Amino acid sequence: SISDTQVYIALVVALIPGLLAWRLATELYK
Amino acid sequence: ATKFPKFSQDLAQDPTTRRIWYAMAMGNDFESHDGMTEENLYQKIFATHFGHLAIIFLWASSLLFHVAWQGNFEQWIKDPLHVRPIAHAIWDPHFGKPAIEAFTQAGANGPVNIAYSGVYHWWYTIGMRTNTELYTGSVFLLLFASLFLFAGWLHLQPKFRPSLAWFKSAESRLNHHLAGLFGVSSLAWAGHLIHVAIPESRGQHVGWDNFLSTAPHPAGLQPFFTGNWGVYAQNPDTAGHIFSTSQGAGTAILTFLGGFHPQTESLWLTDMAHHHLAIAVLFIVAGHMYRTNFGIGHSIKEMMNAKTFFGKPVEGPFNMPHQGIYDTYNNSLHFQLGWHLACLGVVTSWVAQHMYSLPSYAFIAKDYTTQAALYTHHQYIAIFLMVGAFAHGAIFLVRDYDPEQNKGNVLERVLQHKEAIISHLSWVSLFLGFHTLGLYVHNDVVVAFGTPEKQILIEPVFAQFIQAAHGKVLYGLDTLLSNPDSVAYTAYPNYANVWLPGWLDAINSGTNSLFLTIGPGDFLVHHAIALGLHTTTLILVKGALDARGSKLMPDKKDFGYAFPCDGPGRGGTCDISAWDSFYLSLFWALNTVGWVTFYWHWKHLGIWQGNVAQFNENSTYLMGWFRDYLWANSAQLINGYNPYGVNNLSVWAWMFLFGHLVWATGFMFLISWRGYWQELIETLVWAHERTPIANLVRWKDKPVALSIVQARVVGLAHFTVGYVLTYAAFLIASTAGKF
Amino acid sequence: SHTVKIYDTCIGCTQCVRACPTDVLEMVPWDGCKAAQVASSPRTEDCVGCKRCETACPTDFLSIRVYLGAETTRSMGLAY
Amino acid sequence: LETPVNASPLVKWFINNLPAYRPGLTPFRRGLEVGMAHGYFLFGPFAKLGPLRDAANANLAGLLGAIGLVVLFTLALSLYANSNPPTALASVTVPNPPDAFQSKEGWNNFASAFLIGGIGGAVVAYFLTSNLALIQGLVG
Amino acid sequence: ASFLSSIFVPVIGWVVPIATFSFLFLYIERE
Amino acid sequence: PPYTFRTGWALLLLAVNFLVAAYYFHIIQ
Ligand code: CLA
Ligand code: CLA
Ligand code: CLA
Ligand code: CLA
Ligand SMILES: CC1=C(/C=C/C(C)=C/C=C/C(C)=C/C=C/C=C(C)/C=C/C=C(C)/C=C/C2=C(C)CCCC2(C)C)C(C)(C)CCC1
Ligand SMILES: CC1=C(/C=C/C(C)=C/C=C/C(C)=C/C=C/C=C(C)/C=C/C=C(C)/C=C/C2=C(C)CCCC2(C)C)C(C)(C)CCC1
Ligand code: SF4
Ligand code: SF4
Repeated sequence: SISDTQVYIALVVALIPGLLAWRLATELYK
Repeated sequence: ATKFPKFSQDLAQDPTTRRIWYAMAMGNDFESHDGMTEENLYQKIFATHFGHLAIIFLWASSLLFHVAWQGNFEQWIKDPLHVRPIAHAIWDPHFGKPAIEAFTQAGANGPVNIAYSGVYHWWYTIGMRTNTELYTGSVFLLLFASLFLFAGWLHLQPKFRPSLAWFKSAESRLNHHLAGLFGVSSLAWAGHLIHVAIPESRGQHVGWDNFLSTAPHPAGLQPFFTGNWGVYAQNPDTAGHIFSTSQGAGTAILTFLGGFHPQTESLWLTDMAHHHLAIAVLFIVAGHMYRTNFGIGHSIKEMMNAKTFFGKPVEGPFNMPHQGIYDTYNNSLHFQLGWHLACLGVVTSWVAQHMYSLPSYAFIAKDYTTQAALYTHHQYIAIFLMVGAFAHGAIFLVRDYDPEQNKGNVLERVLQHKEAIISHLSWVSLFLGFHTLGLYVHNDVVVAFGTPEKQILIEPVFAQFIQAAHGKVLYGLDTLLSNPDSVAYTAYPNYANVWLPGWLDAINSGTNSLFLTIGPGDFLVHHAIALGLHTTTLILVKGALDARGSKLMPDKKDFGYAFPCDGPGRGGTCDISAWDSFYLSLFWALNTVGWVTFYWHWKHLGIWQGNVAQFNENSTYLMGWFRDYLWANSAQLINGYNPYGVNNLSVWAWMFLFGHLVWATGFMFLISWRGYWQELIETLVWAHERTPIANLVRWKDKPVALSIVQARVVGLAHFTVGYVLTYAAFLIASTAGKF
Repeated sequence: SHTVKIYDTCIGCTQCVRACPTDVLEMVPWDGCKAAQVASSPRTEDCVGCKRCETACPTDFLSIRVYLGAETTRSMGLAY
Repeated sequence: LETPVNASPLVKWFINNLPAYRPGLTPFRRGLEVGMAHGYFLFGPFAKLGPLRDAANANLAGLLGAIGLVVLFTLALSLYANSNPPTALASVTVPNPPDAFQSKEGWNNFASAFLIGGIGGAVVAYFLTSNLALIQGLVG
Repeated sequence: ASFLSSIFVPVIGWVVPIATFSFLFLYIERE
Repeated sequence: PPYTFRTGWALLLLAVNFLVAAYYFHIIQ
């Protein structure tokens, strides 16, 4: 499989849409 | 008196629990929100469409990441015909030790789920070979989905927020989406096949590092500009081409053999490369048709309002009044949404019809359960997209429709003769049902009385012809590409049937699903399908056309789309609304796709097991459906767990029972209606204010029973979820337990 | 609450006033019809959406109509 | 006069968003993006077209040449600064100057950030062209 | 690194609905 | 009136119905 290191890169990169999804879903109103 | 829901002051002033439930089913309905104007509507839908778009890329990235990290893709490359794929892994604390040993399968360390969605066959076809390309494409889709999550936020800021006239510029979408979204993307995928996927098909690694150095063709783009395009169709991959190796390889990148690869039994990758290249040229040319700010091209509003055919005065195009339809499509959003679901609903089933007969993925015709699931999946998706086409088409006639703007045109003339449409739809539904059910029951009684020769068996001689007019020798009709003396067989002026020697090899073999052999058992079921299509359409069209009122109840437009009834008066009006004709049809739509997928599944269980005689004898009478398909195949399933032990089918044995329970729960919301239950809750409200310790606490929202329209939603939700999960547990485990 | 619209086609039959159980309806004098009175609904915050008033009206089509609106405590019929 | 080249709103939106004209920027910030941009591509024609472009130090020939010419521009910025420069123009696509290009003090801030950005833009182009196979293993 | 299943699945099984439902219950019941 | 434009296209489509049956009845090959 993939290495143990590469899983943590995928988790940190996944915070970038996780932050932007929180910005879009709150710009669309409450 | 709360401030939830924000989008409605009439719901937020509701003391009951109706406040909670109607927030959910009116939340994404942007058109009924408080103070929603017209330009604020489009600007909110457009940024919402970036939200659903970025769910899709985040969804497709978890398919890549859970396979790269928990699946056996690199072990599946070595032998795709026996190595059984892996979707993800199970971490369930509630497992017992015989249920970890039963799901430790496919050569894995822990419990894994066998993937039955066929995504290993699609990724292996398009060039991906190791677990690092799967991870690289996963991380790319994290960034590519965040590029749309930022785009939807950006296009809600005040000077980046688009105006109203930008949305209603319909001739400029059709030029950009046809040429760019359809045409360039088909051109780009043809670039992906030729540069990458076809060289990966020949044992020759082409990645991101060496694609600028290596050329797909040793000729190398010199025969493109000089017009010597026949160099691209030189020596192809031969009939001894072992896939992803150099044995029997070729140099051609655009070829036109037609038919199937001899090993993988899929379409040739060189055929797909000239396909999506030719589709790309036909769409970029199609995207230079409509008028934009460059003062050239066709104008749709002038094409509708035209009244003169070369001097002759007419009523419009085809001498039919199509005036005002441009201001009807473009001004309404439910006319657009009701339209494009019909367009997407046609192609979704059309995807499924052409992927079992024409497989395009390496080694997918021999992995059976992945192929039985992909047909039934995109058939049920095509069901909802067609029911919602008539549903959102009928919201148009209630809410958005204006008879003065649409006066005298073709959409007005349908509403005049609407009693003639529903009558002749009611005829064909009864004309088929009285005589299709009649011939099954005739064959049931005749076989039961021990004299089965008295069956009424009809050969499908009008679809026997088409398969012989496409080149099947097996019936001996001897016409039209099965007649080797035909004008259509030879292409008399030019003789350019390049596809035809490779097509007739594929259609005349009994080792594929290409134009299956049909008999009298297939006559009755296609007329049973035609019973289901004309009857589901009957409910949906009649609910669309009578949506603006009728004799029993005029002015139904004043009550909106979903209202319960108009009381017990005039004999009663239970299920009268246009929403209620959406509602009755989804029982039929789930039914009809049952018939098209019971019949799909049982014809292929004879092909996959070598017993074609079981279907052709027993599918003429309804016991053979009931016995030899429903009863006989559910023996591997139901023994998924018994008092002797478990095996790997015990989830599907548990989900099969789970589906029978969600299905049966939904009857409670449909047989029993509301007023029984409001008189029951009023006794629980009593016995909570009287219990001495438990009346310290008390509700904030007064408990009321579910409303009339609500538990027809909730009743149809338990019905539909249980209908899906029952068959999807039977489809998988009866196929994945037999192979 | 709900919305009770009374059109100008009724005849003063007084069948709708004698059927609404929360007594929303009442007759006012009106020189139009033969019985010289029209139904009126001055207390529509009490209407429970029963549609007994639409069942009892003779005229085709109905002169009285109940439009089901936002549902408060008086229109849900809750004793609690 | 006024054309669809000097006044189409796609072009008005573009030129008003270059760092020479973007509103609300310190003149150090303006010379920082102008410097990094012009230091990035000027690594190009020295490295692959220079006199030692076939040697093993071909990319280092492009680094010292591109850095050594950003230093020449930074003099010319400071030569234009110290000459009491005239006030900048206002065209039909850009209705106002960015207000930091009329003082001698503002061009000096613009001059230094060109040097800080122009050297860093050349180093990262030296880093990316010497490590091609690094990136294409981080990609595939 | 298969131990991340032991820390993401109980958070999404337990902590994510407890944090969501306790937010939504206090938000719908908010004058 | 004698509906020329309606019957003009119905007889065109019915001529397509009869042409395909000629292939099926081996009248034309
Ligand atoms: C060339 C420029 C261009 C391009 C690329 C796009 C692209 C897009 N626009 Mg668009 N747009 C343009 C110019 C352009 N637009 C202009 C100029 C205007 C203004 C006049 C608009 C106004 C506009 C609006 C108002 C909206 C869009 C939307 C969209 C998105 C459509 C939804 C989607 O992703 O479907 C992707 C579809 C395809 C890739 C093609 C699918 C073809 C069929 C259905 C399937 C064929 C696939 C085949 C069978 C194989 C599949 C198998 C494989 C998956 C395994 C898409 C990203 C919508 C959106 O979602 O906003 C984000 C939307 O609401 N556009
Ligand atoms: C891309 C397609 C598309 C789009 C944009 C819309 C958009 C819309 N539709 Mg539409 N619709 C669609 C497809 C679409 N629909 C399809 C395919 C159908 C047929 C099934 C319908 C049928 C339909 C009807 C009948 C109605 C709408 C309505 C609406 C509007 C409000 C939606 C709403 O209130 O959500 C609220 C969302 C919900 C209540 C979601 C509840 C249902 C979920 C999916 C059940 C899921 C079950 C569960 C999670 C399974 C768990 C399994 C587990 C137990 C194992 C909105 C304009 C309504 C309206 O008034 O229009 C203005 C309306 O009356 N649509
Ligand atoms: C041998 C057994 C058998 C049985 C039990 C039935 C039973 C039935 N048939 Mg059927 N049928 C059969 C054989 C049989 N059929 C065969 C062999 C044919 C081929 C010719 C048909 C063709 C046929 C048609 C075309 C229709 C039926 C209809 C019916 C139903 C009502 C019949 C009737 O008299 O209503 C009492 C009669 C009337 C109320 C009015 C007369 C209507 C007749 C049937 C049509 C004749 C009008 C005209 C001359 C022809 C119309 C054009 C047509 C060619 C398309 C009934 C369930 C009807 C139906 O399904 O309605 C929903 C219908 O329309 N059948
Ligand atoms: C929507 C896509 C999706 C789905 C359904 C799943 C499903 C699953 N993942 Mg997975 N995952 C995904 C994307 C997805 N993955 C991506 C992109 C990554 C890379 C960051 C991961 C990384 C990951 C790890 C590291 C692990 C799982 C695990 C699991 C399993 C248990 C659930 C769990 O703990 O979630 C874990 C969830 C995360 C780590 C973060 C979620 C990341 C996605 C992008 C969020 C999507 C949110 C969604 C769009 C919001 C909409 C909600 C909807 C109802 C409206 C389950 C098979 C566990 C497992 O295999 O157990 C055996 C486990 O250890 N996943
Ligand atoms: C075979 C063939 C062919 C042909 C094909 C075709 C011709 C097809 C057809 C197709 C078609 C023929 C289709 C159709 C479809 C339809 C549908 C799908 C419909 C639907 C509709 C809707 C749903 C609507 C809606 C609405 C409403 C309801 C109301 C009002 C509004 C609206 C209008 C929106 C060809 C020659 C090519 C080739 C060879 C083979
Ligand atoms: C194509 C096109 C175009 C464009 C072009 C151009 C404009 C380009 C350019 C490009 C370029 C030219 C780019 C650049 C970039 C840059 C970058 C990317 C850089 C980076 C850098 C860095 C990162 C650095 C850092 C640093 C510093 C600053 C200091 C200290 C040191 C260091 C190094 C840390 C146009 C629109 C016209 C038109 C159409 C087409
Ligand atoms: S609305 Fe009905 S009950 Fe009332 S006066 Fe008119 S006809 Fe009589
Ligand atoms: S809502 Fe209808 S039934 Fe109830 S009081 Fe008013 S008129 Fe009478």
